[PDB]
Amino acid sequence: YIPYVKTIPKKTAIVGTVCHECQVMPSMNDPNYHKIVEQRRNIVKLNNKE
Amino acid sequence: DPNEYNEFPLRAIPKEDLENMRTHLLKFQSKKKINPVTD
Amino acid sequence: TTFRFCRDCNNMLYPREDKENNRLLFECRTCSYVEEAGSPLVYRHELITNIGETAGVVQDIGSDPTLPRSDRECPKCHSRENVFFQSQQRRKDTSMVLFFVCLSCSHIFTSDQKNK
Amino acid sequence: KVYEESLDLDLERSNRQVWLVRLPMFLAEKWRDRNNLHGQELGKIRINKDGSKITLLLNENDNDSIPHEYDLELTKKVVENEYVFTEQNLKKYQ
Ligand SMILES: [Zn+2]
Ligand SMILES: [Zn+2]
Repeated sequence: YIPYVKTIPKKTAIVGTVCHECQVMPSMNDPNYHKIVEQRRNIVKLNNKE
Repeated sequence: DPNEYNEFPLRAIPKEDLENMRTHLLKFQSKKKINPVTD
Repeated sequence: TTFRFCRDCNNMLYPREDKENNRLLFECRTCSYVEEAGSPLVYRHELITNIGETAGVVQDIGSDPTLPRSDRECPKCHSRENVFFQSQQRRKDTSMVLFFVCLSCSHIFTSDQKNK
Repeated sequence: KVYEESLDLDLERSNRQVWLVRLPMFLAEKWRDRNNLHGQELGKIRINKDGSKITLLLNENDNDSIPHEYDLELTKKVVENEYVFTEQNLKKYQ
């Protein structure tokens, strides 16, 4: 065996287990809809550099 | 809409306990089922 | 040929012979996991291969604007629309047989009259 | 003597269901900020009695700038080999 390994102890704990994986998507039938689309379209339109 | 569903409140965790504490995601890579509680 | 993979470590299972039963067993080289073989085939060399003739057919192949159209009748749904393309094998030893994909049932047939 | 706390992993909170949710840019930019998230109610989660459909309803605190209704698409109904673990420092004296 090896007499030294140089570990780094820490206080760790398991705080839950994943059971369902979800993907949030805004509903297309909301009055505020189509505002995010404009926001998303503005991402490419932006030109940060000068 | 008719009350044919179950809805529960969604609240944020207090930030007083989130300081000096980090929560990470653990992913076991294997084709079988791994359960540290029993296995 | 089918390459069975290990249950405990996912490594491939090579064939092994057990003289006690004179049967075919697939065993792992690292974790000592065994399984009874379902077929006696171990090697399949295909000098003249027909695989890949219709490779690339998808659920929306007809949406490709470059593929030519034809009026030949699909012999499974009695439809006249279809797209045809030559064999996808690029080795210069294959015939010019066509393969027609129907736009109504996604069925693949050939116009060959020699072997079909 | 170096550490006054047990170094063994704690399994007390292992039996706790957790949902892994991916959020859009606009929603994730306000929920992951440490200058917010004081424990207020950000909305409600509604589940149909028969299941197969999950939706999220936010409160009126968004300032009518983003949709108030979202559809939670279950990418994986059954998930395994996934866990959530935390870490923090240990007492150094005695
Ligand atoms: Zn193995
Ligand atoms: Zn057809």
